Amino acid sequence: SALTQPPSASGSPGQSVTISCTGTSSDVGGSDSVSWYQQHPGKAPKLIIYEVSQRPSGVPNRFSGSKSGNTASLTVSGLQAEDDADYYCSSYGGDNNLFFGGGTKVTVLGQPKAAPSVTLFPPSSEELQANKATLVCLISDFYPGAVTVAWKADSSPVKAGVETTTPSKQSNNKYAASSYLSLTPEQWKSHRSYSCQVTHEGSTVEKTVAPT
Amino acid sequence: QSALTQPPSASGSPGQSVTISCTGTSSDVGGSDSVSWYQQHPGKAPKLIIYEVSQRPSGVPNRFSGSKSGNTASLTVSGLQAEDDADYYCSSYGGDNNLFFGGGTKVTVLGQPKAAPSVTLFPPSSEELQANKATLVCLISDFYPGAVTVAWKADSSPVKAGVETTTPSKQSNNKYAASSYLSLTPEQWKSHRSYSCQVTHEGSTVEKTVAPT
Ligand SMILES: CC[C@]1(c2ccccc2)CCN(c2cc(C)n(CCN3CC4(CCN(c5nccn6cncc56)CC4)NC3=O)c(=O)c2)C1
Repeated sequence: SALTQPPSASGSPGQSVTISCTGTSSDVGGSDSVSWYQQHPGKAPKLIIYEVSQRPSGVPNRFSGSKSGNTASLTVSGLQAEDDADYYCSSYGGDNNLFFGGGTKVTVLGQPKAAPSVTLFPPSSEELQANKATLVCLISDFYPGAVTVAWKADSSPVKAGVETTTPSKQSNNKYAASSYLSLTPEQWKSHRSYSCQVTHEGSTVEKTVAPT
Repeated sequence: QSALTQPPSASGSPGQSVTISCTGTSSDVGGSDSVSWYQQHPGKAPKLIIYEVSQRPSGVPNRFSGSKSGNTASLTVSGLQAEDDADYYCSSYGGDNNLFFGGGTKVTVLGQPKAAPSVTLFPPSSEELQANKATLVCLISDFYPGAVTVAWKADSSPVKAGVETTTPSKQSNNKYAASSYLSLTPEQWKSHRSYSCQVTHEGSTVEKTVAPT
């Protein structure tokens, strides 16, 4: 996305959260045109801040917007249950364009936080004999149910062939998901290693495997 | 602040067209050409697909056409593809810096192709065994529709404890994926001749088997 938002934030009821929205001098830093939008999953989004700091009618004053340089910030004071939602920012850009952030998932904690268990599996022998070298990164027992996964070939980001499942609540009431990277046997055997990077509650865990 | 009016649902078969409407008032949809449309796959960031009533941003296929008559904007999606199955929202700026949104239309692409799961069973990784853990993962991908049941075997016998299977989720190929993981101790893993994962989808079952080495 043109603007950078942290993928997630959290707080317990009554706490405050600040989520950021970083651009460049030619968009976020070039005018006072930042807006913020709130979306509960599967419902229409809602404008909650415009022109950096302005609340539309009916938006409570615990939502506030500010800006400094090329970073805009939304602060939600006194978190309430209804504040659990995804939040997007936007700014006017260059050449009559509109730039959006990628969204921050705000969780109002409903249970204790729990860091993921991460396990990275190299290609199984059966799939290698079938000309497939899919890797799986298993991520379990975490809360909140927000996680961002990145893969690396050696040290280079890998975007192609990545899929990650939507975290789902398991029998222990914590979340699990899997990310799998669809590699050919040639790709697997010819790199020094591949890594799975799991960020949760702003903490990027990394696991690495290599051919044996 | 009033919503714009969108039908909650619309549908079409692959290759077919669908037109969905967005009715506002004279001071929003009817008052200027600032009507936008957004596509959103459940659980994902949306994508603006139309701005200024009719303009597609870069990368939006020309299968998406926007128009307006009076207070009603319309989106037509031609040549429906599986990837078009999504929620579609409209918006319009009005006066007083207000931005109005429709409630969303879920467009269903009917009759999408059935697909059997690709099932890949992974034995415990070296790292986790050194950490005194022997979790197995059965990756189940590229199936459709998105219902699956999973059963595990220790040698030939059913496993009744330690199984978790994630809720199937639709991936970028518009087919579902899930993982089942069996949380064994290294002792349980080493004390059996093999472990198997059986996936059942639309009455057909696929079984994979792994063993210590
Ligand atoms: C307003 C309600 C939002 C919403 C939230 C929840 C559900 C539904 C909608 C808030 C978050 N929204 C996003 C959020 C995101 C991430 N992306 C994708 C990222 N992109 C696409 C783009 C590309 C350039 N472009 C334009 N090209 C030419 C001329 N234009 C004039 N105006 C724009 C352009 C379109 C926008 N810029 C940008 O950063 C979106 O598209 C829209 C829309």
